[PDB]
Amino acid sequence: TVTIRTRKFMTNRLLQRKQMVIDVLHPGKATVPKTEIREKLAKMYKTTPDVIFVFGFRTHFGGGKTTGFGMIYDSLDYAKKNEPKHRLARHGLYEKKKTSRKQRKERKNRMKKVRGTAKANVGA
Amino acid sequence: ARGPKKHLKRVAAPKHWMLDKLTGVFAPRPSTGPHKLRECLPLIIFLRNRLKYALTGDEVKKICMQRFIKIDGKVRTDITYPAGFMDVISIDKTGENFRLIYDTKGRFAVHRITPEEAKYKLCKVRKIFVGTKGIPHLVTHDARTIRYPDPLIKVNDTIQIDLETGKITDFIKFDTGNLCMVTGGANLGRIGVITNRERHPGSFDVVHVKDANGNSFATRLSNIFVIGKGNKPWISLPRGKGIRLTIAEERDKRLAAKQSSG
Amino acid sequence: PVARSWVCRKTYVTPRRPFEKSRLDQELKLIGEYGLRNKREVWRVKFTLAKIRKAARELLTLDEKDPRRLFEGNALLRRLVRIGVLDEGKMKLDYILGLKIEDFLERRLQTQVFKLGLAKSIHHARVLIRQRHIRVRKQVVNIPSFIVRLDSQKHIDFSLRSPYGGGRPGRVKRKNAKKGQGGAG
Amino acid sequence: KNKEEAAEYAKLLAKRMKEAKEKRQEQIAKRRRLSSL
RNA sequence: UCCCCUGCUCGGCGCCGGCCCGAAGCGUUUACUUUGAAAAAA
RNA sequence: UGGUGACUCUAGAUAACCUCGGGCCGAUCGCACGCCCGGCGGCGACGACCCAUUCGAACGUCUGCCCUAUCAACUUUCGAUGGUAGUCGCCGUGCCUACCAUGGUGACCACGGGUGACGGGGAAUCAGGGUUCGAUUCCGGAGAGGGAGCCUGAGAAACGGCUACCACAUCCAAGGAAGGCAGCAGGCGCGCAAAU
RNA sequence: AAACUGCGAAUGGCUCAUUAAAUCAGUUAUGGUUCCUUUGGUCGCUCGACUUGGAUAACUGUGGUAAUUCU
Repeated sequence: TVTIRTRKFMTNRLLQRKQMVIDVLHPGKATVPKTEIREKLAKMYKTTPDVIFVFGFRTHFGGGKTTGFGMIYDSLDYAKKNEPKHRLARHGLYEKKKTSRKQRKERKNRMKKVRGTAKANVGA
Repeated sequence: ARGPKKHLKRVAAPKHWMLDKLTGVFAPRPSTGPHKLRECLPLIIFLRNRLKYALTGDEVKKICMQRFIKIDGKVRTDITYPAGFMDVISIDKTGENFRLIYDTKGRFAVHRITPEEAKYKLCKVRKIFVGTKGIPHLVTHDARTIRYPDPLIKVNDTIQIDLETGKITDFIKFDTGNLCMVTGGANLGRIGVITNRERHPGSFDVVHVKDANGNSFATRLSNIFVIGKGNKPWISLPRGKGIRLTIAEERDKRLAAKQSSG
Repeated sequence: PVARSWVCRKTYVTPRRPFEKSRLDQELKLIGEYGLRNKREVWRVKFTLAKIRKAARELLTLDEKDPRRLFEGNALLRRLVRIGVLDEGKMKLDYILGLKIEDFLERRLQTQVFKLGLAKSIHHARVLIRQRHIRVRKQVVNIPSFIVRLDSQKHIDFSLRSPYGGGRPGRVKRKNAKKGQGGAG
Repeated sequence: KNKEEAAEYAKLLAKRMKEAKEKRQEQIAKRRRLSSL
């Protein structure tokens, strides 16, 4: 079976989340996927698993020790407020515009070459 | 250079900021403030390292401008504000207050304090200033100008001010036998009693301060701050009581703690 | 202005005499007896012993009742008796100069796995270490140059995933059993 | 605020000047006493 | 190992104008020697 | 009045000045709403003459650098040394003008020349003493082909700002126009020598 | 969106050509000067309209040069 243990647990009233360090013990099996830690923390702290953010899981040498972090929020919109965008992209909550940097820089320069209202139609 | 600097490297930072090398290239350069660039502590480095309330440089920015940090009773929005010496950092959300006091070594440490002690602040005057119509003035070490002070305030003595009213409550005269605490140099944070002071004209007047365990040390006059009248301090001193214990007995204390803890 | 380290040091040293018969004979005797691989490992053992001896000589140069000498000597002596090269009886600063190469090479992991009583030969012990079998205090160690301490001496055992200590069978056993089941069924 | 702070400083300066005057008076009396004795 | 073989004007461990102590003021100059401060990090 | 080791310090008083290329003394903005018989109000943003404070910058004091004598005297009414009075400069000062006196440095190595010389923290070798390197991630200085001049701005003699010269060089319907990778990639040459 | 206004472009990055008491290093002084911004003070301290004036943007429209972040 797979069990986890918390470490360095603390609460943050001024940022509306809780920090912890997760020590995953999986002898024999491989590293468990992050949805397992999310649902285990959901049924451990009696919380809906939509506010469980875990990352930074590195497997130790020896086959069975895994150290990672975990954020336990108290709300979904509060988790939407103070969070980097890539974690919300990982949970399928946020989407990014798919434009490379070279096109944006060239479009900025082409808009810089012309004045007036024509900046709207020089860069599509 | 053709103008003022705006960047700061990680290895050019002071040791009491007390960072690492593999994390980044640049250090948080503090904005201009009441205290100088060297013996100040930015709010970002305090909230990110000493309290671990944030992981990156953006979460601490969100904390700083969500109006939850009270510096000297006032809210500060700047992330690189220099939080200087005897500055009261208060958070009204978690209900914990802090005061920045040097420990036995040369660093700042967290010091959780009672809220009612946060109502007053100690500061040391730098010079005596007469105003444009004979108004006496005080310039403290944190550049807090005070109009119409007591006439017995000297040039190198400390005063006790209130955070709300802003006026002076009481003062301590710089005299032999008062409790002292150094604020710079090799001796840093040591709690001592003033015993001797020799004067050198046109130079720096070195004073002699005696530690509470009989030890003796001497520093310059500019690195001298008075905290109490006699031997009883006016503020709550941190752990170790500014004793500056040497290597052998702290090794003994560490091995005793390791034996008892296991 | 990048964020790197650029800190490194050589751990061995090359001798002044490239061809000396007695030196080569002694080095090859050490390699054969203690199960080494080449001359660089015995040279690095000689180098760290030379650093320890030089530090002990520089400490013994100064007079007594010195806090720096007392602190550094006590720290060095406590580290050496923690490693397992000395004992509590010879707890002196001037007894450091009587230490030799085989006192350091006795504390190697390969020799301790060989002489603890779970390997046939020292080369078999090194092969068994290098293939992830021997663990110390629930930690799989796959390197022979692991200087064990005195408090971690009685915790040398096969790993839980190794067939020697109780675990799943290896690749040859499973393939041979599959061949036997295929031939007999 | 300017008016009340100036009045408070005037009161404090009057008290300090009275204390300095009586200190100088008793020092003059001590000087006369040591001159006589 | 322990203390001793540079002078006079303001004033405090004290006793009843008399005694010890402190001190605003200065003492033939150099090197050498020992202590103390301050002397950025890596 | 107050302070320094020390003022021609700060403050006080008297008599005036107070630049039209003009010192200040608010004709600015948001949210929440209002009490007392139209007046009277809390919390912020921006701007502001001056004085401290913070990041500085600038000119100064003492001491410390490689080789060379086939360099033994150097500088001076074209300021070299000092005095005085001024112009300019943000300030002291031959920084520069006007008048004076002949001063100033040198075997304890000035002056002249060379360097395959940016200085320092440092690096290699290393018993003890030394020798060689440091263009190179941190500090300071200098430049953006090389000289010269300048606008704006608190802060530049700035070059991913401007104006002319010389050398090289792009488009040109030949009248004209636009430039400076010792920034990141890349190319040529130079080479024993260095990546998307 | 655009444009007027304010702020920043003087920071960062690259190189070692010039430079041999020059640069730089330690110690000192500005009582011989300036200082954007932040912080604190001053901002009814002067004895004599319940909100003034016309210009330019952006925009609309008319063009020239073969050409420019041109007008």
